[PDB]
Amino acid sequence: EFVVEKVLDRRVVNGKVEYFLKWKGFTDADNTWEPEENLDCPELIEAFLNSQ
Amino acid sequence: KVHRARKT
Repeated sequence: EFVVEKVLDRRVVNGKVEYFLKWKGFTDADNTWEPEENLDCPELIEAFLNSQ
Repeated sequence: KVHRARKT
């Protein structure tokens, strides 16, 4: 596990929710798409988006 | 807080 600096985007890949992460102290070239279950709290992203 | 996640 690595510290997440920011969540940049969200996509659904055959039912499966993934998010585009910037990792803290790594450049954008290192950004990755991660399945939701790789995050400690994906609910915070969902709650943020579903409230608009 | 500070969050962490598994990287692929």
